[PDB]
Amino acid sequence: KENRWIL
Amino acid sequence: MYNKTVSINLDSRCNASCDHCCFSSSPTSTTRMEKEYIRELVTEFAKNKTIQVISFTGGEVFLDYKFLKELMEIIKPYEKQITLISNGFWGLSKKKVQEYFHDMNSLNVIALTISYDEYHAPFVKSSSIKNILEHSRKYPDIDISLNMAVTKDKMSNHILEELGDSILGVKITKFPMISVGAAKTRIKQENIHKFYSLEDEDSLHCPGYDIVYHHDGEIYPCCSPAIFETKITLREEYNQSFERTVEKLNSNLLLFILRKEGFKWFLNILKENNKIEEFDIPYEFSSICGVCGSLFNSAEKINYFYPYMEKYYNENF
Ligand SMILES: Nc1ncnc2c1ncn2[C@@H]1O[C@H](CSCC[C@H](N)C(=O)O)[C@@H](O)[C@H]1O
Ligand code: SF4
Ligand code: SF4
Repeated sequence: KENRWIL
Repeated sequence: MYNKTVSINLDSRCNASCDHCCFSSSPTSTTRMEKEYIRELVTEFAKNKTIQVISFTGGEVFLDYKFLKELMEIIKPYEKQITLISNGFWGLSKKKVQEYFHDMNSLNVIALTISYDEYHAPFVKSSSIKNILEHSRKYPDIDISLNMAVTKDKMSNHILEELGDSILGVKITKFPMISVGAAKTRIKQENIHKFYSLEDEDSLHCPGYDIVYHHDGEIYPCCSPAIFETKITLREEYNQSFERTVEKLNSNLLLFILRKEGFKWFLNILKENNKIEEFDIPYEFSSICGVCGSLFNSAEKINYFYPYMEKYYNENF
């Protein structure tokens, strides 16, 4: 989810 | 808890200058941690017994490939898994694509995410993206994904069509914008999708924590574009160990209350005290992170919750 957006 | 993965944002410098960029990355971006400091961080993360995955982000991590391969080679003896995210500018040459995939396969890179959409299109040709996506077929152990950032006026409908059959078998996810960085000023807010509102609080929950050592020298509890404009930081000193970062994440009162009570705990305090307009909290949002960003993007905002969090601690523990 959004917690790993930029990865 | 939250100690099996870690991310490092290598630099804010990028070959592209996307109009939505949460970091406002560009070829002239100067915000970054020193190379020697990053080497020490990577060495510690590789020697750490609990970390399994180390992720690299930017900025554009393939811009200084020599440094990226050097960091991946520090990790190599320790056998940790690596993830990479890129704009795929290097895909222009099939020979470079061959070289990088061979390196990634031998350096335990388990996932590669390529970002391509109408915001990235002025800086990277479609053919570069196609080259990377086609060659990935030869490396089934590397998880390949295509991330497309869209707005109502720039839905990337023609971009997928022009990628042709290169996208066959690739996981594609189109996602809305977080109104942060260049998206705040270069995109009309009416073009950002609104999926959530202050009313449907029942679905307002943080997806989870993922530690990132960011290019501004700070440490963040997640990798969402929204967190980088908040004052929620896990760093207390220049030389801080991963054990201390994890202990700080696990003892942070605001993050504990956020995880356990959801955004409604903070939103109800502001509604009850008539501070929704004073804090400029938006009515609608593209994502749950948009609420997070606006609740905690200033020291005044965070400090406002302190007496309430203090009361919560006394009452519950
Ligand atoms: N304001 C924003 N809202 C949502 N996604 C954003 C954003 N700013 C950047 N992103 C997305 O976050 C991801 C990581 S940005 C840094 C990694 C790399 N240069 C890249 O482009 O992949 C990209 O997929 C990018 O489109
Ligand atoms: S979204 Fe990625 S490619 Fe675009 S400017 Fe930001 S860091 Fe660079
Ligand atoms: S809700 Fe906040 S803490 Fe959770 S992932 Fe989104 S930005 Fe990060």
